[PDB]
Amino acid sequence: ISTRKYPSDWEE
Amino acid sequence: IVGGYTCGANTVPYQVSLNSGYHFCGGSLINSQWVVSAAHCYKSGIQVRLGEDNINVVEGNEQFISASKSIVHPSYNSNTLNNDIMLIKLKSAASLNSRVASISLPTSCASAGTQCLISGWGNTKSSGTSYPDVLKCLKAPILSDSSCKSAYPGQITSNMFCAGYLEGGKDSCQGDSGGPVVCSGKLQGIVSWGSGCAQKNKPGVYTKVCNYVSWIKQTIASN
Ligand SMILES: [Ca+2]
Repeated sequence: ISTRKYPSDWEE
Repeated sequence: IVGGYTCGANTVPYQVSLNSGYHFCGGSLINSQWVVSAAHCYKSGIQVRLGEDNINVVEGNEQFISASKSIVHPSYNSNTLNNDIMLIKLKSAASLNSRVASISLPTSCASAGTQCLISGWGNTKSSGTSYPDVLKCLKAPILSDSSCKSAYPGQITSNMFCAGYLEGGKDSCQGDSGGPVVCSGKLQGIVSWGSGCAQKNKPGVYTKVCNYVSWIKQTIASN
């Protein structure tokens, strides 16, 4: 599962 | 969007950009005061940017409106991604016009094999990164439930569907989250997740909007 928010889900 | 094409300015007039000093997610305008996006796109202080094509240049048709309310589904789960839907209320109503227009909600769920239009400002590479200035578009089919579950064993709930191409090369990607999957002129999906982007046997996974139409209307009526 990798969400598709920019730049990434984890990066925020 | 990987493997897509340049939509053309304001050809997807329900597409919005959610902005926090940078584009981070898409969304879909469903009436003059409300946007549908993904719950995992929630953040305070969002500015909704409507009428966009080139998100880095002022072209003249933009409306920038702050979010006044954000309402994540009550049963959203950030681990499983189940119920990955959010409603954003605009501080003031958008001025609807040829470049800023609502998308209709579904009256029934869509079927496997129906070609849908997916759009956004997300990454255009399956390996590495290339972020576009202008809106990108992709035509992709809804996959069968059984193929979707085979691709992501144990992870597909009744509130998700897969769309795309099992050979790879054509998919949504980071920066597309929250944006629309439109089929037969209705909003059937919200960009949610996948393993990588545009990888073989790893199709995009989308929130199944038809399961939430009563919740959406009830939430709009009461907020
Ligand atoms: Ca612009």
